[PDB]
Formats: sequence, C-alpha cells, structure tokens
Amino acid sequence: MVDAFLGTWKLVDSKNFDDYMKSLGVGFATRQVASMTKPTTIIEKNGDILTLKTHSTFKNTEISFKLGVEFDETTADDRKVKSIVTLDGGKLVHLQKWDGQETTLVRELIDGKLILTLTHGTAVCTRTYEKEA
Ligand SMILES: CCCCCCCC/C=C\CCCCCCCCCCCCCC(=O)O
Repeated sequence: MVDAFLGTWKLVDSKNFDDYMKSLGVGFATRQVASMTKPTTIIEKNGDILTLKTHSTFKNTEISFKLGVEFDETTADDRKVKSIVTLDGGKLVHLQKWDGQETTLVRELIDGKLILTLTHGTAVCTRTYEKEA
C-alpha cells in the first residue's frame, strides 16, 4: 500500500514554505536558511515499520512508525508532538498534535513526483520532490 512512496527523493520546487514556517513561529534567520535548502527525503519500510529521513546540512531528522499507531516526535523546529501517519485516499497523511494545535503533512504521487502539502493555521505550503535513482 505504501510502496510507491519508498525511495530517495530530492526537493525540486517549494511554494509558501516561509508562510508555513512563520505560522509555526520559526524565526527569521532559520526561515532564511530553510528557504535556500533542498532536503533529501528517504522513505524505507521493514515489514510494518516505516522510517522517514530528512537530510540537510544544518538539520537532519528521522522518524520511525507503524501506520495508524501514534508515536512521539520532536520536529525539526523542536516541537514535541503526538503524531500518527496513515494512508487516506492513497495519500500518506502525517498529523502532528501539540498544545491543542495541529498540522498536517500530506504526501501524494502525481505523475511520478511526490507532492508534500503542509498546512498549519491558514498557511498551505506545497513542496515537490523528485525520485533519485
Ligand atoms: C529538516 C527540515 C527541513 C530543512 C530545514 C533547513 C533549515 C535548517 C536550519 C535550522 C534548524 C531548524 C529548521 C526548522 C525548519 C522548519 C521545519 C518545519 C517542519 C518540517 C518541514 C519539513 C519540510 C520537508 O520535509 O520538505
């Protein structure tokens, strides 16, 4: 069910990421650096466990989870959140909750590209990733 998401992916387009980061309270200097960063995202499975790595010079993250089972997460911007990742409509939907707030990270495949839609508050960011061979 998750298999077309698996592999190594490179950021090739970003829309409204500054809006999204600002909504989360990320400071201006961090937003500068992030606006010029192109992460690599690696999604792997081993049985029922998925591991999602996000790699960049000034920040790396890694999470492991089972679909549909809540996990604790500490995000790149140091929020301590309660997370769950599920498939919905063929999309990989990651929901983070903290302090009564929520954000969603939705991944879908369109024409072989991985489209990541990030929503917090009213801010909606769309990041496009291309698969590495
Ligand atoms: C690893 C996060 C994405 C790249 C960040 C580059 C800038 C690093 C500079 C300082 C460290 C703190 C950065 C925090 C940035 C905002 C994070 C917001 C939540 C995660 C967004 C993931 C986006 C993606 O998956 O494409």
